[PDB]
Amino acid sequence: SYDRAITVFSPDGHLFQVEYAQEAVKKGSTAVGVRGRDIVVLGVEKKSVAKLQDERTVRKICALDDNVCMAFAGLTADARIVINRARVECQSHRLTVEDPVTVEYITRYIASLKQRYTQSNGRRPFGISALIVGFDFDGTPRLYQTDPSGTYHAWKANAIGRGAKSVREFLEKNYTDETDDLTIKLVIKALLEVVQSGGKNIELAVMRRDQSLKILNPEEIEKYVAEIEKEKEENE
Amino acid sequence: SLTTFSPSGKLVQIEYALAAVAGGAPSVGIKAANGVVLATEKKQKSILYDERSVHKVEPITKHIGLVYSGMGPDYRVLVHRARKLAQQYYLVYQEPIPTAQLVQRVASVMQEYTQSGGVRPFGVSLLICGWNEGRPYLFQSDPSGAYFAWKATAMGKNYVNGKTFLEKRYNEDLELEDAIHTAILTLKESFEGQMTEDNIEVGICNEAGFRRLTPTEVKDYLAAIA
Amino acid sequence: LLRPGRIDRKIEFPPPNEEARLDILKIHSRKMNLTRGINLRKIAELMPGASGAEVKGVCTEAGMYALVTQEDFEMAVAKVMQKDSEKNMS
Amino acid sequence: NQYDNDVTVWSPQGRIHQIEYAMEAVKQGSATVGLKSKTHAVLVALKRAQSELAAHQKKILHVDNHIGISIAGLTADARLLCNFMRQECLDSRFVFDRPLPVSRLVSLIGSKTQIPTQRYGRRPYGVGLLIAGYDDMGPHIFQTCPSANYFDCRAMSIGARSQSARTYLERHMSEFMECNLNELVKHGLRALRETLPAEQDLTTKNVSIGIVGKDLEFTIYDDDDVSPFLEGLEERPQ
Amino acid sequence: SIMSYNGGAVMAMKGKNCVAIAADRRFGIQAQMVTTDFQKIFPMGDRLYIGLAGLATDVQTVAQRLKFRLNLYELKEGRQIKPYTLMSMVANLLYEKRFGPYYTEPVIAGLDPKTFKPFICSLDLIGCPMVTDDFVVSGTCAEQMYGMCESLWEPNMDPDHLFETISQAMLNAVDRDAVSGMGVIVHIIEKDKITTRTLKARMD
Amino acid sequence: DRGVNTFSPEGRLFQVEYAIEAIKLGSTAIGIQTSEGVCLAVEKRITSPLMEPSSIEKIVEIDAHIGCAMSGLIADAKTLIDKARVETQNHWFTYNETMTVESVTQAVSNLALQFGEEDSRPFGVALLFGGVDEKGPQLFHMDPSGTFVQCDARAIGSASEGAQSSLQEVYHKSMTLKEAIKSSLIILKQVMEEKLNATNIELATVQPGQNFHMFTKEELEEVIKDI
Amino acid sequence: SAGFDRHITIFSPEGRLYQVEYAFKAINQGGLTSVAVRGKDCAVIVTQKKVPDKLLDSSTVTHLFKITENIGCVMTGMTADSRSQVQRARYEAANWKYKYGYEIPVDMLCKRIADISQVYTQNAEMRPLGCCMILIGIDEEQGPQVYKCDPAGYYCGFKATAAGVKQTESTSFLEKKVKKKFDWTFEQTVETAITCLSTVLSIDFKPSEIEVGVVTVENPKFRILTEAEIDAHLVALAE
Amino acid sequence: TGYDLSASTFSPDGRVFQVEYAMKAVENSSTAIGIRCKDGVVFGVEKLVLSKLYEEGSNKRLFNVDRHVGMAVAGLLADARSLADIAREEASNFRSNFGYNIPLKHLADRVAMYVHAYTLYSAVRPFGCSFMLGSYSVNDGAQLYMIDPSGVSYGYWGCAIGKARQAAKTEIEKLQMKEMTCRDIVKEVAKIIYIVHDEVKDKAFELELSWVGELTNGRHEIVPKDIREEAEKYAKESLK
Amino acid sequence: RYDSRTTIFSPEGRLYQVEYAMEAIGHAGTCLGILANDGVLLAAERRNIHKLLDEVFFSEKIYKLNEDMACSVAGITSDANVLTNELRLIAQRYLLQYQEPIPCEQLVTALCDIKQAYTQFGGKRPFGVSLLYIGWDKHYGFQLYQSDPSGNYGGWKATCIGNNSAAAVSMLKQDYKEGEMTLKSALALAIKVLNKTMDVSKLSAEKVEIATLTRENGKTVIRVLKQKEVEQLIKKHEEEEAKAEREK
Amino acid sequence: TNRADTLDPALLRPGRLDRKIEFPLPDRRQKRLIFSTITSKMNLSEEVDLEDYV
Repeated sequence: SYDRAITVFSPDGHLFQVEYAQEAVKKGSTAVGVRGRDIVVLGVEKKSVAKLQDERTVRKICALDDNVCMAFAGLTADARIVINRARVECQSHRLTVEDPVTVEYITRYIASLKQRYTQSNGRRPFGISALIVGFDFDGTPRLYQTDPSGTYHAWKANAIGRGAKSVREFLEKNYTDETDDLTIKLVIKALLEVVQSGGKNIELAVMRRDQSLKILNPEEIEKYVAEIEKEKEENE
Repeated sequence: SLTTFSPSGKLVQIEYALAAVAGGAPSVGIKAANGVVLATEKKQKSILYDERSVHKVEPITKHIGLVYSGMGPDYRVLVHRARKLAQQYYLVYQEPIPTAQLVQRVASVMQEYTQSGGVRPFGVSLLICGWNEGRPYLFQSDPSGAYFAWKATAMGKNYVNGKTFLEKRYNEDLELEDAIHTAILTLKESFEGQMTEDNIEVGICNEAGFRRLTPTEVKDYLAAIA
Repeated sequence: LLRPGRIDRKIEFPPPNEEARLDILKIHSRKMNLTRGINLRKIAELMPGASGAEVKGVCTEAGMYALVTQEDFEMAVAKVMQKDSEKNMS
Repeated sequence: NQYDNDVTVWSPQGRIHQIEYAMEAVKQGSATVGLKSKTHAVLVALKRAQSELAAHQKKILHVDNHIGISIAGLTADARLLCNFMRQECLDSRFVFDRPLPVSRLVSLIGSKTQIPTQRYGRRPYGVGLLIAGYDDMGPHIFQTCPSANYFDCRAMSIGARSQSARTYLERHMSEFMECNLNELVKHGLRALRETLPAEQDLTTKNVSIGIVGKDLEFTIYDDDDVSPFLEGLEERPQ
Repeated sequence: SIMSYNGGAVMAMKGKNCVAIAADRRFGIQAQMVTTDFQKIFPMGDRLYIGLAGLATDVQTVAQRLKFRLNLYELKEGRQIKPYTLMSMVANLLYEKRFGPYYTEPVIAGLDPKTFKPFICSLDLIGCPMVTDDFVVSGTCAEQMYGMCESLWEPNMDPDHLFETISQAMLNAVDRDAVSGMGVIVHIIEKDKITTRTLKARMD
Repeated sequence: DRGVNTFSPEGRLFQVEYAIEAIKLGSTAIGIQTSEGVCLAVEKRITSPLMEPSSIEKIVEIDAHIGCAMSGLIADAKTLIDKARVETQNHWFTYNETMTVESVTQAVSNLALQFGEEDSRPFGVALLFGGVDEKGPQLFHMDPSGTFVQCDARAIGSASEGAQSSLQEVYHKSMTLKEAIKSSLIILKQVMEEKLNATNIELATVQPGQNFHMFTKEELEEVIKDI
Repeated sequence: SAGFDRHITIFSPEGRLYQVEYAFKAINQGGLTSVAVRGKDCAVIVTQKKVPDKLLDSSTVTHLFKITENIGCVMTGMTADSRSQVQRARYEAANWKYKYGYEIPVDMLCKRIADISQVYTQNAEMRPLGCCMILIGIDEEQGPQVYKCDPAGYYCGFKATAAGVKQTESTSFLEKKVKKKFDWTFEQTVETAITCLSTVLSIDFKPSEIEVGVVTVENPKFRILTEAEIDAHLVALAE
Repeated sequence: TGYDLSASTFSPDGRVFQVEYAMKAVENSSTAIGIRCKDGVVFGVEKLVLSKLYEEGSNKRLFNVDRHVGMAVAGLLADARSLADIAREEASNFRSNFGYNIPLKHLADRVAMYVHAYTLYSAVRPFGCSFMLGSYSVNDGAQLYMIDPSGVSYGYWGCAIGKARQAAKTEIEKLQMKEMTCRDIVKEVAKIIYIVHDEVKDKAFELELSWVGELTNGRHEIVPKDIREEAEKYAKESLK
Repeated sequence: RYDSRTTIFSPEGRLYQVEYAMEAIGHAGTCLGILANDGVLLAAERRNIHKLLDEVFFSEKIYKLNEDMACSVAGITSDANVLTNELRLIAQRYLLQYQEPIPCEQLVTALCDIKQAYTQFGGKRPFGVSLLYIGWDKHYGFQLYQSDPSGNYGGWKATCIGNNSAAAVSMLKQDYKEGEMTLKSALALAIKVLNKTMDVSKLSAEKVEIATLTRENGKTVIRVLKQKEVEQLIKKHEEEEAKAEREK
Repeated sequence: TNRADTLDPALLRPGRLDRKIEFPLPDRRQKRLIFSTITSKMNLSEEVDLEDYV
C-alpha cells in the first residue's frame, strides 16, 4: 500500500508498473500486421511529416535477418536498444547454429531479456511492444507480439498503439478463412481502417517469405485506396 | 541531493557552495601587459598566530601562480592533485604544461566531484595564472567546473564592490608595479583598517618566472603606497 | 468560470517591448525639461519588457539624481534594474 | 514504532525487535520434543499437512552418522543450515578423519548465524534446531535460537503450545536419566500427547522419532517402527 | 635478423634552410619481394614527415597509433605541434612497450612551425632519442649510408645540391644493399613548398 | 512491511504472502496421482480467435517421463523450466540415469525461494510436477516459498477451494485412469466459464508403460464428447 | 536554518555545514584542558587529569602520547578518536621514516593528519573523528614548534596554544600575557603554563593532577616530568 | 528525539545517541565484577538460571582467549562470542609474528580499535557488550583492563558490569586490595556477588569465578570452586 | 509525488528528468543551422558578454570535433566537456580502426547511446545537453542533426534550441527556403532570425558567433569566421531593413 | 518586519512603486556614533574606551 517500486506487490496482488508501462504502449502510434499464406505483410501509420526534414532515419520497421521483420510501439529509444541487441543475438545464433534463425527463438530471447530486465533492481521496464513476423520452417508464416511483462504470444493478425481495440475489431470483422491479392487488399482495408487514414501517412512493407523487405510507393497505395472506394461504391 | 534536477531551476548544492565561496576571505588578481599580480587578504584571528606556516599564494610550477578564496583544507587537496597532474604532463611531454591545459584538467577534476552523489563539491574558487609563450594569462574557475578568462577580477567579501572599483581604476595597459599598486588599493578598499606586512601576502608572475614576494619587499612597497 | 461559455475572450497583457518601449520612452520624456537630444532606444532596450509606466518611474529616478541627461535615466534604471545582478552562475 | 523496521537499529530500550519478531516466527512452528538419557538421546517431532489427501511435511532430517537435527520455522533457512551443517561435517570428516564433537559444530552454527544478525542486508534465520549427537562424553541435546544464543539442556521442547510439554519435562526430568530407549521414547510422546488439544489423538502418520545411540547410528522412523512405539499407552485422564 | 625480415632503409638529412628525407620502395618477405609502392614516409602535420623502418607490422601499427595521438593533441590544442613534442610522444609510445617492444626505428624530420628552422632526430627500438645536425639513418643497412653521408655532407647546402647529395647517397648505398632496393622515394620540403620525387633506381 | 528483509511483529511472510496471493489470479490446473499413472489438466483461457491455442504453454516436457504445469506469472515459470531442464541433463551426465521427481523438485526449490538483491525478488509461480520414478508414479506440488510437499491430487490457482472440495468428494486411493480423467474435466467444466470444447483444455498423462508422449491430441475431443 | 535537519555532510543555505561545527564540541564533551607554550628554545605541554577513583590507576590515564622520539602530543575530546588518531600518526611517521630515510618534521605530520581528517570529511558515511590534537617537536634551522590539528582538517601552529573546554579564557590570558616582549627562559615557560592553567581553572592543586610534557634544544628527546620535579616547579612558583 | 537513527550522524548538541543506547543495553545484563590482587586477577559473574531449563554449565560467560587471558563478558552473548573469536585471532597473529605472549595493553588497544571501527560507520551498529580483561606475567605483574561499548579502554584495580555497577563498587573499594593474595579474594568476590540481589527481583542465581595469577604459574582457568567451597559456607555467614 | 529519482516512471507514463532536462535546455544560448548545399553554417549567441573577458579561445560554443565536423552546444556547460572529449575519442577510435573518417550517423548514435546509458540506469543524472552537428561524408553530403537528452536524434534541415528560439523556428517555417544553396542568402536569413529573436539592439557583432563548413577540393575546411565580415553583414542587413522601409 | 520576500509582487511594479526605497542594514560609522549615543546614555565618566568594541 505504498508507491515505489517494481519489486513490491500490491495489497491485492498486482504489479502497478507493468500495467503502467503498458500505458505508454497503449498511447502510441498504430501498427498492424497480418499473415497471408505465402506473403506476410505489416505496416505503420502516422508518418507525421513536419514539412522540413528527411524521414529515412525514423523508420519504425526494420529487420534483424533476411527472414524476420520488426515493428514496435511505445517509446522509440527502448526499441532502438532492443533492436541493437536483437541483431547481435540473431547473429550469435547464426554463430553456433547454422540454420536461418527461427522466429520463436528470437521472440523467446526478447521476452527473456525484457523480463530479466524488469526483475532487477530499479531498471525501468522497456515500454514497447514489438511485432516479430517471419516465415522460415517450410515457409510457414508466423507473427508474435510482445509485452512489457515479457510474454511472447502468437497470433494470426494484430493491432497495437492508439485505439487498437477498434482496429483489431475491424480485423475481427474481416478475417476470412477464404492468394496475395486478398492479402494486399486486406492491408489496404486495414490501412483504410486506421485511426485517421489520411492517405499519405500510410507506410507499409511486405515480405513474400523468400524475398527481402519491400518498401512500397505511395501511388500504388493510392490506386489501392481507389479500388477500396470503388468497392465501397459497389456495396451500394 | 545531487542526482536529480529541480522542477525548473539549478543545482542548489552548487549554488550553496558558491555562496560559501562568496562568504570567504577576499582576494584580487590582475593581468597586466607583462605580468600577472595575485593578492589575498590573510587576517589572523588572534595576535598569537604565525605568518610563516600557512601560505595562500602557492606555485604550481616555476612560472604558474595560483590563489583561492574559500577553504584551505580543500584547496590543499586540489593543489596536490594539480601538482601531480602537472608533473605527469611534464613526464609525458618533457615540457612545462600550459595554463589552458591545467585549467581543463583541474576543471575535469572538480566536475568529477560535482558528479553524483555522495561527495560534496569544493567550496573553493581558484584564480589561476601563468606566463606561457610570452603572453601571460589569468583563468578563474569555480566549484561548478566552469572557467573564465579575466583581465582583472576579485573574489571573496565585497567582490562586487571591489569589482566596481576595478572597472573604474584598472585599464588595459599597465606594468607589474602599477598593477600591484592598484591591487593593494582595491584590496585596501575592503579589508580592515590595520593592513601590515603580514595581513597581505602577494606573489607575482614575471615572464622570467613565478615569483613569490617576501615580507621585506611587501613591507617596503605597502609602506603607504599612496 | 474558465468555461468559455461564461467568458468568451481571454486576453493577457503583453508588456511593451523595443518599439513600444521606445515610443513610451519619448512619451515619458516629453514634458520634463530634460537635457534634450538624448538616445532613448538604449533605455527602451534596457527595459526588458518593463510594465508600461516603468518609463515614467525611470524618469522619476533620473530627475531625482539631477535634483535630465541620459546618464540620469541610466542611473535610474540602474536603481530599477539591479537585481538582476549577481553573475558567477553562467 | 518507526525505529522498529531494521536489524541495525538499536531501540531506545535497547531491545532490537527484529530479534523478538524472529522469536515469534519460531513460536509458530510445529511442536517437537527432545530429551536424553545417560546413554541414548531421542528427539520426537510432530507432522502436519496442507490437506487431507496430501502427505505430511517432515521435520526430523538426517545430517550425519551421529548427528541429527529437529527443526521449526522456515524451511529455506532450514535446508540452508542443513547444507552448511553437512558441509562442515564432511569438511572435518575429510580433514581430521574423525567424527565431530557437537559443541564446536554448534559454535560454528552460532558464528554462522551471527553475520545475518548484525550487518544490514540479511534477515535473522527463523530456525528451530534441536541437535542430538555423540562426542566422547555421551549424548548431547542442544537447542538454538534466531538470536544465536544456543543452549545446552537435558530436555527441551520448542514450537506451538510447547509449554505444557515443558511442565511435563519439569515433572519427569529427574526420572529421565535412568531408563532405556522404549520408555524414554514413550515419555517423549507423553509430552507430545499434551502438545495437542484434547479432542483429537496422536495417530501414526503424524509423528516422527529419531534415535541416536552411543553404539547406534542416527536413524529416523516413520509409522512402521513407530507402530511398535505407539502401543504401550493408556488413554488421557479424562 | 628480425630487423632484416622485410628490409628497409630511411635517410633524413638536414640542409641549410631545408630538410630532405628519403626511403626505399621495396616490400617483401625475407627474400621474396612483392611490391614496389609500399609507403614508409607519412605526413604528420605541415612541413613535417616521419619515416619508419623495420618490421612493416610495427610500421603501420605505430603509424596509426601515432596518428591517433597526434590528432587528439592537435584537437585538444588549436596550435600545431612542435617537433620535440612529437619526439617525446614517440619516445613515450615506444617506452610503454619496454618489454613488449616494437621492431622499428622511427625517423622524424620536420621544420619549425614558427620559423624556418629544420629538425632531424631518430629513435631506437625502446625510445632512445638522438638529435643531430647532419643526417640520421635507420633500417637494415647502416654502415653504407654512414660512409656515404660522412663522405658527401656539407654544412651549408642549397636545396638542389641537397637533393643530389641524398640522391647519390641513397642510390649507391641501396644498390650495394641486398634486401632493400627496387626504387627510391624522396621528400624534399621547405617553408615555401613540398617536393616529392622518385628516382630511376636499379630494379635488380 | 515494505521489503523482503524485514519480518512482522506477528507471523507474516509479506514478500512471500503477497506472492501466494499473486498465485490466485492465474489460470487453474488439476493433476491427480493414480498408481496406473499421473494425469494432469489445465485451462488456457483463450481470449482471441487470433490467439493460437497450441502456442500457449502450460504443460511442458522436462524429461521423457517428467511433466510440468505452471501458474500465475509466465516468465518466472520460464526461468524455472529452463533451469530444471538443464539440471536433469546434468544428472544424466554424471549418473547415466534419470533424476527422480523428488530430486528434481528439491533441485528447483534450492533456489525457488532464494531471492536476494544484495549479498532477486521472490518468484510468483506455483508448479505441479508429475513423473514416474522407480517407485511408480509421483505427483508433486511446490510453492513460491519452497515449501515443497507431495500431494495426491492438487489443484492450483483460481477457484482452487471448490476444486479441492469437489475433488475430495470424488477421489480416493484406488481410482483408475480414465475415471480420474473425466472426473478432472468435470471439475474443470464446473470451474471454467466458457463452453468446454477441443481448444480450451489440454491433458497430460504419464504411464510407466507409456512414458513417452505425456499428452492427448484431439482424442481429447473424443474424451470430452463422452460426458 | 535547518530545516534540512543536517543529517549528512552537505551544504546548507547561507552557507555553512553543521556536522563539523557539531564536531567542534565533541572536544567539549571531554571535560579537559590543554595548554602549549613556545617562547624560546623550549616547548611545554600541560594538561590535568580528572581521576575521582582510588580503584583507578594513575599511569594509564596519561594523555601525553610520545609519537616518535622527538615528537610529542596531547589529546582531548573523546578517547577512542584520540587513540586511533595517535596510532595513525605513529604509523605515518614510521612510513615517513621508511620512505624518506630521515626523521619527519612536525609540519608534514600535521599536514598528513589533517589530510586524513579531510578525506574522512570529504567522503560521507564515516564519523569525522571528533578529537583535537596539539603537537610539539624540535626542528633544526627552525627551533621548536607547536602545532594544532583540527577535526575539520584545518591545521595551524603558533606560539601559545590551548584547546579543550575553557580556552577562550586561556587565549584571553595568553593575549594578556604574550604581549610583553620578555624572553622565556624555560622556567618562565613552566611558570606561565602552570599559572595560566591555575588562573583559568583557579584550583592551585597538588602536583599529582597535571601532566607536563617538555622538549628542549638541549635534549631533543620528548620528556615527561616526574612528581618530584613537578613539585619542585610548583613550589618554585609558590610565593 | 530528532535524529538518533544512524551511527554516523551527530546531534545538535554533539553526541552519538546510538552509542548511548548501546551502552545502556548492557545495563540490563547480568552483574559481572572483577578485581586484582598483588599476585593475580579474579573474575566473578552473577549468573542466573531462567527457571528450571538450564543445565548449570552451559553458555559460560567466562571465556578463555589466550593461555593467560580470558574474558568476563556481560551483555549480548553472541556478540561477545564473536568478539572473543576476534581476540583469539589477534593473540594468534601476535604469537605467530613475535614468538612470545601478548602484552595486555597492546591486545586491549587492538580490541578497542576493532570496537571503535564498529562504532564508526553507518552500515553497522556498535557492539552491545562490556567485558573484562585480566592477565599476569612474571616481568609485568597483574593487569586488569576494561572496555566499554564505545571503545574507551583503560585500567582499574576493581570494576563491576551489570545492574549493580555502583552498588558493587560501593563495597569493593573498602577492600584492602593490595595486601591480600587472591586466595582470600576468592571468597571476597563470593561475598560481593552474594550481597547483591539474593531473591528480590528474580528467584535464583549461580556463581562462577575465574582465576589467573602467580598461583596458576601464569595459567588462566576457572577455579575448582567445589574445592574449598568458599561461597556457601561463608554466604550463609554473610546474611548476618 | 512520484518524483524522487530519474527511475522509475510516472503514473501515466511519462518521465521526470527528461522533461526537466528539456526545461534545463530552455534557458541557454541559442543556436541554429541553415539549409545550404555546397556548405553549411552555424549561429550562436554569446553568453556573458561583459567587457573584462579575453575572447582568446576562438570558440566557446563551436567544437571542431574531427576534421570535417564541428558542433555547437547548449545547456549546462561543463557536462559538454565530458561529452565533447568522449565524442572526439569515439570518432578518433573509429578512424584508428578503419583509417576512414566517421560517416557521422554512427557517431550521432554513439553519443545518443552514451546519453541513454544515463537515462536508463539509476541513480545518475541524465545529460541535460542538446547540441548540433554539421558535417560532410561520402554518403549524403552536408548534414544536420539534433541530439536530445532522451537519446532521440532527428535529422533536420533547420533546427531548434530553447525558449529564445520557438519564434526562430516559426520564422524558419514561414520563411522556408529550398533550392537556394548560396551561403550569403542563408547568412542574411540567419542575421534576420537572430535580429528578431535576440534582444541585442541593432545586433552588435560581439554578441554573435558564426562558423561555417565548406567543401574545398578534398579538404572540407571549417571556417570559423572573424568579426569584420560580420560587421559588413550587419551593415548589409540594415541596408535590407532600409529596403524594407522603402514601403513608406 | 523581519521579512520582505513575501512581498514585491505588485507593490514594486510600473504604477505602484512610485517612490519605494528599501532601507536595510547600512555601512558603518553608525556603530561608532551609536556607541557615542548609548555609551553616553550611560555615564562613561571621562575616559572609557570606544573603538575596542567598535
